[PDB]
Amino acid sequence: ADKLFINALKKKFEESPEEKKTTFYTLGGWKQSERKTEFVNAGKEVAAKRGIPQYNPDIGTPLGQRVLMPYQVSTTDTYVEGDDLHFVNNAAMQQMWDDIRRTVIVGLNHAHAVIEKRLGKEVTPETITHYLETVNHAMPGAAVVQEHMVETHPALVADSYVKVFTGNDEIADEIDPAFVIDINKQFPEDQAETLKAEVGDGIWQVVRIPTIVSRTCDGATTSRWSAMQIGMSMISAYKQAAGEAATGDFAYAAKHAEVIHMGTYLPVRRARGENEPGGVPFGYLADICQSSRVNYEDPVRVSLDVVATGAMLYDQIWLGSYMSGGVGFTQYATAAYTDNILDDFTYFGKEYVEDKYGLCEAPNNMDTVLDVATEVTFYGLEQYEEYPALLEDQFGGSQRAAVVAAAAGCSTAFATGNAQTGLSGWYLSMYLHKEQHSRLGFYGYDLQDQCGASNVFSIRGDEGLPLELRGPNYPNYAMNVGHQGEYAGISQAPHAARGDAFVFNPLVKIAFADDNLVFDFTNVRGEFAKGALREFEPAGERALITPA
Amino acid sequence: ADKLFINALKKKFEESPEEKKTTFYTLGGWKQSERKTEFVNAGKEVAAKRGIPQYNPDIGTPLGQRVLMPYQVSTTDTYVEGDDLHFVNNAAMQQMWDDIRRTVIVGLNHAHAVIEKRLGKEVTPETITHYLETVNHAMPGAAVVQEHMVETHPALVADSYVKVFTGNDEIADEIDPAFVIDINKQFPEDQAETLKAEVGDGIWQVVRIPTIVSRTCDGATTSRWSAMQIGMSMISAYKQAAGEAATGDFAYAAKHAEVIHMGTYLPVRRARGENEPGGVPFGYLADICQSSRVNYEDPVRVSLDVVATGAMLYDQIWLGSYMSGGVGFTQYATAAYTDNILDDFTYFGKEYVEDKYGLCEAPNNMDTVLDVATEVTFYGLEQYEEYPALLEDQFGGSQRAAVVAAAAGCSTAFATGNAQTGLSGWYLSMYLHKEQHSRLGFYGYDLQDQCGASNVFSIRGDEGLPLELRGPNYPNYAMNVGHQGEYAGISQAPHAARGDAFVFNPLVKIAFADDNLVFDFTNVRGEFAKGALREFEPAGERALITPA
Amino acid sequence: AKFEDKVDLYDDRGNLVEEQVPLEALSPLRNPAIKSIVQGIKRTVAVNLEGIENALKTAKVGGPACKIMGRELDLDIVGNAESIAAAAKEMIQVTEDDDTNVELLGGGKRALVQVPSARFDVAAEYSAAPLVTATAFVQAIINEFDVSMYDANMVKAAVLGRYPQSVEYMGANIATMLDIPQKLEGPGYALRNIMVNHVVAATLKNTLQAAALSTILEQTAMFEMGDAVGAFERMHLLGLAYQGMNADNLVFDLVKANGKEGTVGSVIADLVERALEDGVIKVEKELTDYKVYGTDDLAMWNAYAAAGLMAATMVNQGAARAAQGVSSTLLYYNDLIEFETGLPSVDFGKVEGTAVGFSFFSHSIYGGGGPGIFNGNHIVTRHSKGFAIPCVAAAMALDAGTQMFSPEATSGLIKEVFSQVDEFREPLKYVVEAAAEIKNEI
Amino acid sequence: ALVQVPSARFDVAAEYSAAPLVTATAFVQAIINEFDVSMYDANMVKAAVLGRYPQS
Amino acid sequence: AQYYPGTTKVAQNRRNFCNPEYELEKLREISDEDVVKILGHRAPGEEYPSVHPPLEEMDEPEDAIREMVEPIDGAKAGDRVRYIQFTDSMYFAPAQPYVRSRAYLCRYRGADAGTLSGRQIIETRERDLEKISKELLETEFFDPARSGVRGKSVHGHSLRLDEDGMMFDMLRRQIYNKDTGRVEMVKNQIGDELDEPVDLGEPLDEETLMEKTTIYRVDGEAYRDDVEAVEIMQRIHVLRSQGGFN
Ligand code: F43
Ligand code: F43
Ligand SMILES: C[C@@H](OP(=O)(O)O)[C@H](NC(=O)CCCCCCS)C(=O)O
Ligand SMILES: O=S(=O)(O)CCS
Ligand SMILES: O=S(=O)(O)CCS
Ligand SMILES: [K+]
Ligand SMILES: [Mg+2]
Ligand SMILES: [Mg+2]
Ligand SMILES: [Mg+2]
Ligand SMILES: [Mg+2]
Ligand SMILES: [Mg+2]
Ligand SMILES: [Mg+2]
Ligand SMILES: [Mg+2]
Ligand SMILES: [Mg+2]
Repeated sequence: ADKLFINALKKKFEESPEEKKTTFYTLGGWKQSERKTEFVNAGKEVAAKRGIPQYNPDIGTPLGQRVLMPYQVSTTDTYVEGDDLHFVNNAAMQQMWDDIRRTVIVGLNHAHAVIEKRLGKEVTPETITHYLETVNHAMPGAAVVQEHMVETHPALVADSYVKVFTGNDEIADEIDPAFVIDINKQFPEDQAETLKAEVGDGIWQVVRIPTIVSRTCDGATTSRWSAMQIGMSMISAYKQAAGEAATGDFAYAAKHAEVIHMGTYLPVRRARGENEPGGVPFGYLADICQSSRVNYEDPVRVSLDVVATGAMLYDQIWLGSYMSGGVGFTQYATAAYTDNILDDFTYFGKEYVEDKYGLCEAPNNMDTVLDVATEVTFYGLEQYEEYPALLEDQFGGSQRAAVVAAAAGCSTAFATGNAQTGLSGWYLSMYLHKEQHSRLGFYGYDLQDQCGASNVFSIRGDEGLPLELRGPNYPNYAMNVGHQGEYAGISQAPHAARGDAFVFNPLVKIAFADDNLVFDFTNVRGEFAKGALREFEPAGERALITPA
Repeated sequence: ADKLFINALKKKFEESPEEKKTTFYTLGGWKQSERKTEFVNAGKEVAAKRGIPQYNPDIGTPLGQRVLMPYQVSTTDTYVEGDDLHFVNNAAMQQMWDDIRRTVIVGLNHAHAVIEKRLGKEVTPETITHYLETVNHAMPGAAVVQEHMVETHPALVADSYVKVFTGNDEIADEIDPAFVIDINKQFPEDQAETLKAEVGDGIWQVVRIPTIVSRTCDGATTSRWSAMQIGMSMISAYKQAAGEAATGDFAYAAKHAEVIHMGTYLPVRRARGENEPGGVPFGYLADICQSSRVNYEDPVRVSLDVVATGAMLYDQIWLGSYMSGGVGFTQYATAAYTDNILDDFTYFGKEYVEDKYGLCEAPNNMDTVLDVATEVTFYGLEQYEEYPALLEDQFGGSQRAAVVAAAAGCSTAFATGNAQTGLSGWYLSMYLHKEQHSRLGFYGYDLQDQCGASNVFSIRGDEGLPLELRGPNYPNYAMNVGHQGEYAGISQAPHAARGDAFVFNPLVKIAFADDNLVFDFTNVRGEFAKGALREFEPAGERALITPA
Repeated sequence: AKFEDKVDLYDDRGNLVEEQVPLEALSPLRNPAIKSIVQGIKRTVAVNLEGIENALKTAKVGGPACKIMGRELDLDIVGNAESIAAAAKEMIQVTEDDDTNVELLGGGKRALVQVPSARFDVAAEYSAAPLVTATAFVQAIINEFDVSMYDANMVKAAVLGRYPQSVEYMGANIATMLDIPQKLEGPGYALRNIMVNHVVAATLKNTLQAAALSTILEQTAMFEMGDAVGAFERMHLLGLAYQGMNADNLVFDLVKANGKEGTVGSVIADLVERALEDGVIKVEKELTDYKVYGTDDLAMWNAYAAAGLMAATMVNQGAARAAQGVSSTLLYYNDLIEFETGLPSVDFGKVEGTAVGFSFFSHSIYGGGGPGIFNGNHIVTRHSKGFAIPCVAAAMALDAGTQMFSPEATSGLIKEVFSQVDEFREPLKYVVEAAAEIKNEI
Repeated sequence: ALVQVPSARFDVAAEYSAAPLVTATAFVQAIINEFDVSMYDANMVKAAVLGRYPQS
Repeated sequence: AQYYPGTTKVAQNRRNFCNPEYELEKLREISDEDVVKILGHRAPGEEYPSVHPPLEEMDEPEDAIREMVEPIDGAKAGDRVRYIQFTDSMYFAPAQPYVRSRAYLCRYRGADAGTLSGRQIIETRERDLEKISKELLETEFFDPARSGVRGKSVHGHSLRLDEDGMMFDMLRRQIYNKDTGRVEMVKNQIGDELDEPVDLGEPLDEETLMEKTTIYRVDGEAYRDDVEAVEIMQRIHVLRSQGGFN
């Protein structure tokens, strides 16, 4: 009955959500906040211990002349100060990125062809199982051939392993199930059938290297580390000479011919290797998120779990640290996963579409874009106008622009079943919002926004691309907060409405359907809340090798 | 006197080091080793916990048919199994890299000029001190201007700060010494005079971003994070509009026009941004190591502390993980920093040169190369022939090639005062060694070796460069273990013999003269030993924000 | 022939040069002066002999603050410049009477080098210019002074810097208007990675010539990128003609009419009136006291609007004599004109979007800098397909001294050498002349 | 199809990427024009020809 | 010029702010000295600092464009470029962020205008900025309760009003005096205390705010009911979309 953000607004402020007036300047600044108080005390201790001043609440301007708000993590009952959602302060957020960065998908199809056609040896489920036992010893950093090798401590690298999957049920069932991602167990029936049809008789590894290594090094380490230990394990398990000409075919296959990186490398101004956030296309991010296989009866929930995944990764870690840093961009992102606000607006749009068209029944054209995106934009903006507490909550125009346009673009794609018209609706939302309030976002917010309408349906070299293939390196998108995670949600929206098992890469979808990951990709917002509460247990720590 | 490696050989084996025969196969394989036993036990616990087999001593071949040796960290009396020198298992090694990766040097010279010209405002030691209070609050991730900012937890980011240095004693002496790297205090008088003359009236920031951020992100984050918080602190401390046209000059200066990265970005095949190991030139690595300002009466100690720094970073973390992974390359590197072996050979060469020519007094020519590098190569190789325990210790040809040639190249540079003839002596050592023993290193060891002589003195586009400017991205050097850290040592050698305060960049030398670093760059080998013993305390851990 | 359009061409004083020139006579694909400019920019290098000499004498090689104590070499390079340059030329040329040029400037402190065009005809790209020039001068210096095998690597480092350890020629004492191929944001972008300040320096701050050079480079890149192939070709050619070539004296006349007292808004009003007078737009619909305009020729509307955009920059930043507001002009000219007319702005919103980001990235902490450090390859300013950066060049030409990162700060070596070249300095003149010459071959 | 892009395009180009870029867009446009592919669908033609560029 | 479509009071007010022939209503008198104090760039009696020498002292070559474009007075002198920045409440302030930038580039010469949600800025040569700023401060561009002059710490455009009807200001630069019912500026725009406060007059009453505002809201005039203004925005979207394709 009540709008979904009402409970959160009543938690934040003494006044009712509709009340236009308040009183400021009475809360003692930072002293109102448990968290700021913890920080003041911690800064005193840090500075005293190290002999260099550090956090000081009297430098610059005095925070907390207004209420420093708690935020409800959407879909949860957890309320936290926003500092607990900063990626630096949230081990779940850090582990979510580590789990992506340290994963690669590596075929065994060329490799098995090299074994059969070149070594002249048979491959069967039994030989695959022996290989998998071998590579699960080797992958975390342990030896299989040479004498006098020194190895990683198994407990520091407990999170590293290799699993496989295949669309052939009878082959899957013959490999030892300790190593298999079971598509039939993880996915509902129709999605499982779709995914198994995509994979067919292909056999793919999901390799996760150690978090401690990924943190020491970078994302471009992942496919190399994977290949080295695949290589050693092919030597040991199939009885090669330990370094013969055929050894190089396994190297080329695992490093290049049948590897799938999570992210592609970046150009020099933003130089980075593979498996960094900017190289992860929006359709892969939607596929990494596992909401699709557990919340499939609710396409809004699926889509907004993807928005949460992407707003955090792309705005907080990527744009707010890799591409900038400092205090960063916590609340640019939290606006899309807190207080059930985006949820309220997107359920409105979903229901509007159900009533007028039926999901995926609207014509895939500009008429539908104009209808849906305009209606949903106006609903969202009316909520800020009706509820002064809501407007004071999402106080930055960029935050409001992203939230309103995400609901409009997801709703448009719920109607058409096509992400490209969803994207057109996102841009129309921005144009209407700008004219309604005579403001939009920060100084640079609508660079992509004003290029946006013309580039949705362009076909030119560096302009034309289906939304699912776009990502943080699409030129117009390469700089700015409040867009990338929302685009991942729009990419997910029509596929969730259609009941599709994946958005852009079925191997990526399957590769994260795995409870051996450290972060639980089925419930991204629940994990963010667990990390905010300091209740998440990450991998990669050095406690075992440092003083007690 | 005993050769310097005799104590270590006596610790490793029951036989005296000269004895030619032993007995094998009696030690119980892995069961001889405390460390391997720890690993076997951990592997069983890991596999049970997660439901996937992991470390298992019965996979592949049975380690420990010979003695699994302890290693003496050279210059210490610490003896450890080699697994305690693997970077994954050694928090000192990880922190050494984090401390480099998370550092950038950023001028204040353009910034102070923007203030005086575009803004028309004064800069004085007092405005600088206020700016430094401000930036030391902001840099770790805390706010100075906006309301309702959410911040990093000061205790998570206690390792991040900003200092300054300048050749102008008047300003250096007047700033709170909390913020100053004091050249007069950190360097002996002659070195201090050289360094101050290089810097002149320039003022430079040394910015260290948080280890937790560097681990979550990458090296290319560092200069961005630095610039954001310098930018905010310039706005707050000098009363700009918070975002006017002049703000952009501060950004361009801090990001591009007056920044010194530790490493430059890499070509696509090995795509990486700035502040990754492959981008760090050999002369910078020598300058990062701080042995030069403490051990200057002993050029061998300075040169071999640089070799230790580089062998670990370049072979273990860079080539052994970023560029490969797995078990990796611990002992390719430990050969250059254990058992006092390189030290024995290099002290022999230094004595040879000091007696025959006097340090830095030999002609800088091929005659000196032929004399010195030949004599030192034959000394090193003779030791392996006279001490069977030494040969069984440095069992891989690559290890021996690197160690003998490092001694020969450093000694040649001690004679000529010029790194380029040092490098020619390195390659000559390899050619002589190959002929003497009818072997050199691993299958690919001497790619650079065989190109080597011809490219030492080339002037062509991608061939010609003084050694100090070379690094891991010099084409011939881009792939292979057992060279890069040794080349950093050769780059250091003539400057250490000459008494020069730095090898290639004085700003980099000064920037690591700072006891507020987590790792102690004055005593790299001592630090590696402390990490091996599990006694080093790294930054960056998440314990404060995770459960008990 | 493919297009029926004709344009009248003028000089930089607003005088008619040639009437009724076919549009394709200005195409990069047809106009021989644009070909000569582009091949000239590929092949030309500035060599700083004084800088090489000083780097050697101090051993300050390999990038900012770098120095190798003990490696100093004191060579009388500038005093022997004539000999060194002649010896370099003999290695650089292909044959003795080809188009290789090696010319000393500044009493031998600098050299202009133009590597023969024939090396490029058998090259994939343009890096032969710096690489052939660099090695020829390294070898000529070594040979002039009989520099030993032991020392010659310092000469190499003084000339070309830390390459190949660095990907760029880090610390080099040679310069080009182009930058290395690895720095392209996309394939086809090389003529876009030319700093605005370098264009302004080469054209000696003449506003119309700076805008012309920038437009020629930008729109030529649009051909190399494929953007000006097929459906879009006429749009790009008309942009080149009207925004960068002052076709029909439209830019000039708008500035004349608005220069004394005008604003961005007054220029918009005049451009809309002119488009109406010329039949480019017409009233489609009447709302309540508001005329909705339409066009049957979107490429032509775009071109008129682009000429107005350039004029608005010249009026707004010319009145301030301060370039920073170009980002604001680029934004609000386009935002205002859409609400004035009901027609799309220049480049169908892509100028306005480029301007939003460019404004942010020239007034914030996050990146960018002053207008002169941008270019068509910069991530902030790549998005419009040629219609934004020429205005930035016009604005920087009009800046009277408000920038720290001015062309005097960033582009002095380039200015000394590249402004010597007549077709780089005064391209509008040469391109108009070539168009008039080939007018009957189209 | 064998395609050889005219040499004159290269004489006024910095490098060689005009070959794939001019070819790709000519074939994208020719396919769209052959079948009257709609504005809503034409981006898939582009993807089929040139792939994930410019995200990759 | 027609400036903006629509049939609401909002739309007419947007057109009036852009139209340089519309006489902005003057609501309050402020002295020259007080404009200078509020700007905070120079002290009373301080000569204009310069960033470069006067144009006349320069040896500029012939340039037809330069010759045709008259420099503003501060450009002739070599004045620094300085700024004034305003925050407008979403509770019916008269001016709003895009309204300002659009209007400034219609009305003023040599102007660098920037729009953001919480702040809007103009940068120009200092002496010219002082003349423009007087008009921005004295006229219906400004209300002293629902608008604020703020060079930093701008938060408040989207906040609830206080009990006096004043917008939030973290730095409390503008203080409502119950005894006069007038607002005083007690700090300059960057937040430094003024020697003596500047009278900014009375806040506009609710009726007058509604007559003068340029924001559309459900509790004022809703944008969705200004169907002609929505039609033009939709038209723009569609024409840009089609144009980018073919
Ligand atoms: C399979 C290869 C071919 C290849 O591509 N890499 C190998 C194996 C690889 C694996 C071995 C781990 C394991 O046992 O599972 C690792 C550790 C790299 C990784 N994947 O983590 C490695 N070599 Ni190898 N590799 C080494 C070496 C060597 C020496 C060993 C000679 C001897 O007499 O023992 C020889 C080359 C040579 O003859 O010069 C060698 C060969 C080989 N090297 C032969 C296997 C030799 C054998 O069958 O025993 N390495 C060394 O010479 C010392 C350093 C040592 C590395 C580990 C460390 O640095 O601690 C290891 C470095
Ligand atoms: C100095 C700038 C200019 C610049 O380049 N970045 C700033 C400041 C920067 C700093 C502020 C930290 C601090 O206070 O020390 C950080 C956190 C980036 C960093 N260096 O870590 C940031 N902005 Ni800003 N920035 C934000 C925002 C905004 C909104 C705030 C409007 C309001 O009414 O409060 C406006 C732009 C707009 O008007 O639309 C804004 C401006 C500005 N942004 C103005 C300062 C405004 C002021 O004087 O108060 N940001 C937002 O709209 C919300 C998210 C928020 C970011 C922090 C987070 O995401 O948690 C922060 C993101
Ligand atoms: C523009 C560019 O900066 P430069 O102009 O190259 O310094 C780029 N930064 C950014 O895009 C900043 C993005 C994150 C901060 C702003 C988010 S709205 C980068 O560092 O490569
Ligand atoms: O004020 S800005 O738009 O430049 C930065 C917002 S975080
Ligand atoms: O055997 S190889 O030389 O190929 C690898 C040595 S680690
Ligand atoms: K990392
Ligand atoms: Mg103090
Ligand atoms: Mg679980
Ligand atoms: Mg003191
Ligand atoms: Mg210490
Ligand atoms: Mg210590
Ligand atoms: Mg000679
Ligand atoms: Mg009428
Ligand atoms: Mg008066």
